Amino acid sequence: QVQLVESGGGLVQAGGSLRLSCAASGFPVYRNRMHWYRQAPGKEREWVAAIESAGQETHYADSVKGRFTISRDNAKNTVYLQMNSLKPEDTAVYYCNVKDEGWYWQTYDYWGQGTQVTVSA
Amino acid sequence: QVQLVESGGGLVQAGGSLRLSCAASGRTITPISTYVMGWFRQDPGKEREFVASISWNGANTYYADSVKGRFTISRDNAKNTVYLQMNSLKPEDTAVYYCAADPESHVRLRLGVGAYWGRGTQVTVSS
Amino acid sequence: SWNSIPLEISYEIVGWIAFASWSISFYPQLILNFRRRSVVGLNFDFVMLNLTKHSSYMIYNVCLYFSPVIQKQYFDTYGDKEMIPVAANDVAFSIHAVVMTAVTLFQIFIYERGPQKVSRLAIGIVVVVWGFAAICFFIALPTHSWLWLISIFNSIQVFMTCVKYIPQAKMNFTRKSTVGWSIGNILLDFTGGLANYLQMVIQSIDQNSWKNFYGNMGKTLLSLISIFFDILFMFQHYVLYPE
Repeated sequence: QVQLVESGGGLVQAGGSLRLSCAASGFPVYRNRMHWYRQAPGKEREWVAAIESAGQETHYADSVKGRFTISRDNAKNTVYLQMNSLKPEDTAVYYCNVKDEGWYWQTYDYWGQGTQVTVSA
Repeated sequence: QVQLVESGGGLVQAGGSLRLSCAASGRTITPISTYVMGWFRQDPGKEREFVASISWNGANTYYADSVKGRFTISRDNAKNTVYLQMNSLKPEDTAVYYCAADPESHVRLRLGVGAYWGRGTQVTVSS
Repeated sequence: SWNSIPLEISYEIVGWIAFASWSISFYPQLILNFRRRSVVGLNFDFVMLNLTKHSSYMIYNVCLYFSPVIQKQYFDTYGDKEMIPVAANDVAFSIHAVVMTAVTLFQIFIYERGPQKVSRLAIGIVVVVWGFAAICFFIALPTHSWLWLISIFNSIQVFMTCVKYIPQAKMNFTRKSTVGWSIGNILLDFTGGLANYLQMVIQSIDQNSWKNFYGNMGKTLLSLISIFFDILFMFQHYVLYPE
């Protein structure tokens, strides 16, 4: 059915930058509202960023507003998370996300395997 | 809101046939004829024991195990009156008989949780 | 007014069995928002339309159950020897549903984490609904036609039940799949719908009258719209879009 493949993450030193990617399969990225989420060890999943369905309108968590940026390459069917000014706080498995929003009754969340981003001071 | 007056009898003998009555009065949003009525006996010391009850349609009559197949209950939807025809009495039936009525619940009435109750009229069955 | 004790107890049993089935569904989503401290996946438009559906049904149930002035207008209307068609469990349901909808609405505000505001077109519907109900209030007021006003609230609750089901069934038809299906939540909604109808059927067969189905037309349609859509959802899940 629909598949999500994140890549781009790894070990980086405090203050650095990363360009996280997400390869969509089964759906067009320009048709759906794409999300990015992160999960630190033990702590619960945290929504990080979002890009509108048929436009360039974006939304970010206050923890990353100003440092992180979400964009999508239509000609590649991929969503990006350009994450600048990284801090050891930002260490987490980053998941790109898409959903089947559902009016009443439970919305279905689609996840990738995640990419570990580790930031060291 | 609703007054219940038991126009019953007094002293009868073991194996006798007595007959209690109960007029219902008062101004209410419900017709009083649709009001579910019944009887309860007190007895020196012991708490309010159920005796009988009649549905507003007068079809369903409930009787306690102790009186079942001895007492009969009848209604008069026009005079708003219940009747307890206590036939083939026993010395253990001697108690104050209270009239009871509930505007809505038959179950509440049956469980001694009725809204309205009468003065009570002593029935003495002597051996 | 209750003639048969077994029918009355089976009415009371089926009553709280309908209440539990529809009230417990509110908790899984409430708890999920709490654990997350976010409402990202939530349809905000639906939570604001369900508040109107719940408060309108709550207005009708609380007023008919507790007001003797309104009850006397019900007898003046459907008949003197008529049983009031509002139950303790309907009052409990409406209040519990209003409380739970207000809590999820509070969760949307305090937890935020829902950039997807959604809020539009559905806001106009709340304005139109509450506006039309305000006009209705001023019409009802000089004559104190609280039964006609309460009756409008129950009719707008009916419209609002259609608003709950229709967009979600429409989504499944265009989508050509049943996404978010849960045989469990559908069965709880189904039980509450059958039990809310079995309650009226018991009140109707105890008395020799069907006027309670006309007096509380809003509860009758609340059960039938729930049952129809559960059959339709089960129909498009197994025999239409299964895979």
